[PDB]
Amino acid sequence: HPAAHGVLRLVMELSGEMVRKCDPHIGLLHRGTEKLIEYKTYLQALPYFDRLDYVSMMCNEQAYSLAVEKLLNIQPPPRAQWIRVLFGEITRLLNHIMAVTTHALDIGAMTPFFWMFEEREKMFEFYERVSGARMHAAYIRPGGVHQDLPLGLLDDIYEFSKNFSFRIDELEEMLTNNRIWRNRTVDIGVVTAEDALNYGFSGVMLRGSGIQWDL
Amino acid sequence: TYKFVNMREPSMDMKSVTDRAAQTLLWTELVRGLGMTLSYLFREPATINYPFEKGPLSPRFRGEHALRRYPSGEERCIACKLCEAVCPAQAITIEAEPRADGSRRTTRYDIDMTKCIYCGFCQEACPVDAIVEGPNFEFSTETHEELLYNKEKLLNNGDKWEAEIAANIQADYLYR
Amino acid sequence: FGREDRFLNYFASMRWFGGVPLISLGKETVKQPVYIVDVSKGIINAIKDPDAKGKTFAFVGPNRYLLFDLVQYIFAVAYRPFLPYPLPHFAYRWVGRLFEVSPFEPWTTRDKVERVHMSDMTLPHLPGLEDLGIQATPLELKAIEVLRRHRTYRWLTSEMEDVKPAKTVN
Amino acid sequence: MNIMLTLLTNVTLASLLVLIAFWLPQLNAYSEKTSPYECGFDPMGSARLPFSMKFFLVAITFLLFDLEIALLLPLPWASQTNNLKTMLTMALFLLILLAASLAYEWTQKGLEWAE
Amino acid sequence: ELVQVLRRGLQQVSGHGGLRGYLRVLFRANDVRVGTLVGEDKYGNKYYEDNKQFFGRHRWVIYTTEMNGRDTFWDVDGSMVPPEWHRWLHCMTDDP
Amino acid sequence: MFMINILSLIIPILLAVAFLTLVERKVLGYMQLRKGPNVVGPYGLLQPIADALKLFTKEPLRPATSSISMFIIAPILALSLALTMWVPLPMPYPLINMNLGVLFMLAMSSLAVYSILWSGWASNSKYALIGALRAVAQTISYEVTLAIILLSVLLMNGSYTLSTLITTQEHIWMIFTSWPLAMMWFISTLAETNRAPFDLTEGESELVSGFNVEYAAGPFAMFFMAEYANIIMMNAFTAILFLGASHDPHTPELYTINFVLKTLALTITFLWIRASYPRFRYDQLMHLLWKSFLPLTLALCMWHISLPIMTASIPPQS
Amino acid sequence: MWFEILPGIAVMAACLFIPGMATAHIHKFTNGGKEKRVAHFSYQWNLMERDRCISGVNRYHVTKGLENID
Amino acid sequence: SRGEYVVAKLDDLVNWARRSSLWPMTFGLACCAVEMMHMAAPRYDMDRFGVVFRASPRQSDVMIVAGTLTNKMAPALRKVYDQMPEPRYVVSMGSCANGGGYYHYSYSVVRGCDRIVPVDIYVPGCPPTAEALLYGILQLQRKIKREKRLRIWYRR
Ligand SMILES: COC1=C(OC)C(=O)C(C/C=C(\C)CC/C=C(/C)CC/C=C(\C)CC/C=C(\C)CC/C=C(\C)CC/C=C(\C)CC/C=C(\C)CC/C=C(\C)CC/C=C(\C)CCC=C(C)C)=C(C)C1=O
Ligand SMILES: CCCCCCCCCCCCCCCCCC(=O)OC[C@H](COP(=O)([O-])OCC[N+](C)(C)C)OC(=O)CCCCCCCCCCCCCCCCC
Ligand SMILES: CCCCCCCCCCCCCCCCC[C@@H](O)O[C@H](CO[C@H](O)CCCCCCCCCCCCCCC)COP(=O)(O)OCC[N+](C)(C)C
Ligand SMILES: CCCCCCCC/C=C/CCCCCCCC(=O)OC[C@H](COP(=O)(O)OCCN)OC(=O)CCCCCCC/C=C/CCCCCCCC
Ligand SMILES: CCCCCCCCCCCCCCCCCC(=O)OC[C@H](COP(=O)(O)OCCN)OC(=O)CCCCCCCCCCCCCCCCC
Ligand SMILES: CN(C)C(=N)NC(=N)N
Ligand code: SF4
Ligand code: SF4
Ligand code: SF4
Repeated sequence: HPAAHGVLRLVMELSGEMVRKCDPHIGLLHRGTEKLIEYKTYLQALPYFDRLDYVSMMCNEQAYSLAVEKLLNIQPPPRAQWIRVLFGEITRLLNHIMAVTTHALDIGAMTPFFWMFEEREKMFEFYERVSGARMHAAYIRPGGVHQDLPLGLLDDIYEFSKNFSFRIDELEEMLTNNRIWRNRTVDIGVVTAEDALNYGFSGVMLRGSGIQWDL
Repeated sequence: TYKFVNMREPSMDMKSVTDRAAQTLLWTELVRGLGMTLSYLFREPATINYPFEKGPLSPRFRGEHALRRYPSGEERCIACKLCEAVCPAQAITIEAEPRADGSRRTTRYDIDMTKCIYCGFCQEACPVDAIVEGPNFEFSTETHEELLYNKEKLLNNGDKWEAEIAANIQADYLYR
Repeated sequence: FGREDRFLNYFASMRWFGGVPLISLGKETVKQPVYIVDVSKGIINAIKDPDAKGKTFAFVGPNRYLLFDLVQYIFAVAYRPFLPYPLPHFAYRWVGRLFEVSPFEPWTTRDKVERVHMSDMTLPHLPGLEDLGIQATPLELKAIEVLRRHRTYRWLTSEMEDVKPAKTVN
Repeated sequence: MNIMLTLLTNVTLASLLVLIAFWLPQLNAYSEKTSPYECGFDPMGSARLPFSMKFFLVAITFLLFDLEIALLLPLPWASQTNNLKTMLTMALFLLILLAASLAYEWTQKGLEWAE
Repeated sequence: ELVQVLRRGLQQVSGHGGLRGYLRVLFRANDVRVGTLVGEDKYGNKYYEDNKQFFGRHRWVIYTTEMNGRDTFWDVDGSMVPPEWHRWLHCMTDDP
Repeated sequence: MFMINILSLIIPILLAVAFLTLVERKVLGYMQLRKGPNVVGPYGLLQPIADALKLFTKEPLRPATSSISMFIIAPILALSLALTMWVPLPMPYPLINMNLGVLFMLAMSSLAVYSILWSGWASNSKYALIGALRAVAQTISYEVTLAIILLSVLLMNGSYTLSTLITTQEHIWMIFTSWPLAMMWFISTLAETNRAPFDLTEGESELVSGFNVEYAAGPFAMFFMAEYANIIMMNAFTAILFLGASHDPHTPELYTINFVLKTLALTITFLWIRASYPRFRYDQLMHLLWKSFLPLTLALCMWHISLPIMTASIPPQS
Repeated sequence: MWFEILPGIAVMAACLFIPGMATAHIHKFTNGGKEKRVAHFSYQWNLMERDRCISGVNRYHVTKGLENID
Repeated sequence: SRGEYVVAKLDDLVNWARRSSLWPMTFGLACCAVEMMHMAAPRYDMDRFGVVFRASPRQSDVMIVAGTLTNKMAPALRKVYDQMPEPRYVVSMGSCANGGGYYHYSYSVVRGCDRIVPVDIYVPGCPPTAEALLYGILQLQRKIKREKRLRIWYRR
């Protein structure tokens, strides 16, 4: 299904078109990553985390590296830390572009998808320049980062960041004040703060519900 | 610190009320979206003319594998099995024995390119720069068996791509 | 007979041409069809048997049927209205000659008509599936695999046991 | 005559297109190919089961408003009469009664879909 | 001016060696651009560069009509380039 | 000669439909910063031909659970009515000159509704049934609003003859006269032709291709042809009804050129809207027409009944 | 560039020109080089039938005049 | 021969249509699907070549198996492949679809989609770049160009 992201089986009971219950059937992309990680070493298990949330790859790598370094009782050098934070924010930009554009595409709007995916292509070029892999970089590792930046990467990242707020503005021109988008999204999926905290939501769910929390 | 994404209230003066009513009756923001798409229509497309044009790559790119040689023609690999040990997916099968001249050389060196995850650990673990991940990425086949490379295939890839592989390694060997 | 066969599909595809033409109403034809999986298993076991090197086997089914009863059971399982009628042999031969002018795969031919009319021979001297180690599968157990495709929406979900087995001639 | 010929031509062309579509290509059908589509899994129920209609009242109101538009359609010819004042009063009366029907249903919540 | 654009189009038409060359480059490459000849390899492929175009489109190749023993007039692959021109085209270096 | 005229009306319409497919691809591509089809032919001109040949050489299948009779009839009815709607259009001379040429188009559109209903019900699948019911709701709303809007606009005209529409629009444009009704009519034609933001019967995001989910090969191509013919026909009707072109009886080619240009402009506006907006929900579409357009439509109908009387500008009956 | 869309729109316009021009040419051809008579009412139809009768050739578009009355 | 010439021209015409109009099914499983989106993106626009995504399997010619095929998912993949009408083609993209990939020795992963469906093209990589997938699509088109169904039938 185009809206089911490929590997979700949503068994739904409908009275007419009203949804009476949702029974998400997951596991269609269960691979046994944890068992395989048990069978690999610590360096061999890094690409597994690279492939878990394949839209925030360096973020997954950073989480795994932080855990392993905490267990090892070591500290990454300051330049490695700054590179980690920079690429974590670049990864956040990639992920949020993907999220917003795919959400708008399931709604019915596709031009923002194409524009922001051109931007995603440029950020993929940054990933490939540092790591040699366009997405699954395996660049952030326990102890720092694998290799140092090439001698033009910072200038090109500056150019990209310089010309990106205009892309976000063009994205907002099509969605923010559009009455069709407001009708489709306003008062849909309202979740209270107590419900979010009990159900275990984190990040944008909590912040949208109004809880002031950020790791 | 924090900021409120949506907590503004509209003014109730007559001019603002009339402006909102005009926006409701006359589809102002809808026309605005139309204008944005028209602007993008008149902009320049961002499409390359593949296959006559190629996207940029870097000396660090990890593509098809290759086994290199010394400038004298001798194979660099010494059957040390570090790449086989470090391979995350266990895609490398190596078997070795003393050669006729007594060298430590491989008799079997297989890489299952359907099992490889193209992570580049093997070229990091190699102490003699024998196995590398070349710049080639257009090597799709029509049968599964053709993706099960062996030593002859990898040596042929190395001999075919040696110039570009050497150039990439020269460019990027100071960062390693 | 099987999912992709001619036999059951040939008899079940005569819905389109009105009734079912039968020579002598199919009362003079006796047939014992064999299952495709049984035939393939017998071929495999012939390779693995060292004592079948230079031999001749006869693969036949467990039950013999008249052509009329067989076609009637086919249409019963397919849940189609069965309207048989006698067609003289020369008329059927001319009809088969008409259908074999197709450049593509013909629906029927004169030789196909003759083979359908001909009764299956009995060869008790030659070995068979029981000798190669295979128990022959009766038609009543695997007919619904082939003929469920020919049913309509009204009768798709009908079960295997809803149709009484055809009358055998043993 | 001309309109009948045109309708025959259109229907014949469409039927010829269907016939070519169903006979020109190579056919290979089996049970799995012709099974119903439900995103790769077998449907639990049947597509012939009742499908609740949450806008059942709006449909009936649509029937009545279709009658109203049928009444209103002969207005262009009625505007050529000498009794312009009576024609105008009756046309406005019909339109006001239609508006009153809409207002009554809207305030009594007949346009809200069943929950 | 539209006249300038039309004149540039006419120059592009005359830049491929007449109308026939323009048609050949249009039908087998879907591009009618004109660029400086960087060089040509032993297999017949030609390589052109134009720095005025935006990055990615600044270098291109016109493939040969016959490589080794296969007729490649219409069937043109991305693997028909030797490794050195492959590196040059994919921009791992700025030196041809 | 009448058969020749019928062929001259049919075949160019199908050709324009195929090249409308190509044009929509390319326009959406350039608005999405792409190029669209430019490889199959010169500027991708052979792409519709390739698509048509592929579709009609591909295998069409009837689902096991489908009702074959209404499974086949629905595309036939759709394409037949799509081709039939063109016969009373004056460009500048209609093929069939009808005294009541507008009510004919209304009736044929209301009949063209049932093709998607019967195809969805015949397919015997849940997505097809959901698409069919979405069609039911959409037709309800747009049908009532379309009827009243057309009534008012033709009330400014005097009769139900499209040639009389040309005569009325000899001097100025009905868009200048009655632009609010023009806006609401454009939205109603979007809803009628099932174009974005109202493409709810074939909404790919919620349903997998909607009502024609089970249709493949030729029968699918016929639904596509019918939809695009309806798009072009509705845009041509809008151009005739609101953007009147000058007519010269001795050289009628000028009216044909102007009519074609205005029709192409409106079709491009349709494609532009599809590229620019999200998709409605069908309950929100029903509440849009009844709660917003219908009150204004009734008020404007009263206004356009009264205006000729109070200004002594009643059009001639003939 | 955006003018690569023009050939497709040009072909679509060329296709849309054919119906109207063809209808006009056929109307003039089958009516003696004049417009096809519009008979929306019984009076106009009776006029056409009278023209057919007085023409002497069973064609309403064959117009007769003073040379025919005298 | 005249008949041979006619059948050669006819099946060149038919193969051209199928090559130039490819409609992949909207079917992506894992991280390899993001590179399909980037192939659809403006940089490597697949719509140029006549390659257009269709959601329904009834209206698709190519199935691009892009991602890990699990035991819980294999029946759905086979079902949609069967529901695709003929002629139909399969492009397995990435290591997970090709062989096992990173998850070859797993209890819950099918070791290759070629165990389930007949695969025509294998595109290596984890994930293959958008250019690599585009090269695979072009190789599939060149494979279609060699099909001679009418030429086989005439000599049949
Ligand atoms: C699985 O996860 C996912 C991916 O993967 C991992 C992805 O990648 C993506 C990324 C994809 C997207 C963002 C978009 C993909 C989704 C879509 C729904 C596709 C979007 C595409 C568009 C909106 C535009 C593309 C165009 C489309 C879809 C239209 C399709 C085209 C057709 C159906 C054309 C077929 C019809 C035709 C050809 C018309 C019929 C032909 C004729 C009428 C011609 C006939 C002419 C004659 C008979 C006349 C002949 C006679 C003549 C000439 C003269 C003879 C005269 C005589 C006298 C003899 C997403 C979102 C995703 O979620
Ligand atoms: C019902 C409609 C009647 C009016 C038709 C008006 C014209 C229709 C124009 C559109 C044609 C669409 C198909 C285009 C061609 C491609 C398909 C094709 O070749 O199909 C042919 C079909 C093909 O058969 P097929 O079923 O194998 O089709 C598969 C075709 N390929 C391989 C191309 C996919 O031919 C036949 O069915 C008959 C072949 C010869 C056998 C004759 C049997 C006898 C009955 C007919 C002959 C007359 C008997 C007279 C005496 C009767 C009394 C004894
Ligand atoms: C839609 C209404 C129905 C129409 C019915 C058919 C009407 C005629 C259809 C028009 C035929 C167009 C043929 C187009 C020729 C192909 C163009 C050319 O480029 O193809 C070359 C040659 O093509 C093939 O060799 C043969 C193609 C068809 C040749 C003629 C076939 C017979 C046509 C005449 C018969 C039509 C009427 C008979 C049927 C009714 C090979 O190039 P290709 O590799 O691909 O391109 C790759 C892209 N690159 C170059 C950028 C990499
Ligand atoms: C003929 C060519 C016309 C071309 C027009 C093209 C316009 C641009 C096309 C892009 C738009 C297409 C996609 C948009 C579809 C949806 C648009 C839409 O939503 O419009 C409805 C819009 C939104 O409503 P809501 O925000 O939901 O508020 C409801 C509160 N309960 O509401 C409307 O009804 C607007 C419709 C236009 C009304 C007309 C303006 C009325 C002004 C009257 C003044 C004239 C009075 C005449 C008397 C004169 C006295 C001297
Ligand atoms: C100037 C005078 C006129 C000159 C031109 C005359 C001919 C014009 C075209 C007429 C229509 C096609 C006529 C028949 C062509 C041959 C088809 C044929 O017999 O194909 C048989 C063969 C089936 O395969 P087979 O070898 O039997 O294997 C059995 C399966 N295991 O192979 C197949 O079935 C292959 C699958 C495709 C078959 C159908 C397509 C054939 C070509 C059609 C081209 C035109 C399409 C028009 C579509 C409608 C309009 C848009
Ligand atoms: C497969 N993935 C990750 C998707 N996001 N897919 C999608 N169709 N949107
Ligand atoms: S790139 Fe990684 S997965 Fe591939 S052979 Fe080398 S070590 Fe193994
Ligand atoms: S790491 Fe290098 S030298 Fe050691 S076995 Fe592998 S390729 Fe040979
Ligand atoms: S081959 Fe690699 S990128 Fe593709 S689905 Fe598997 S893990 Fe993801």
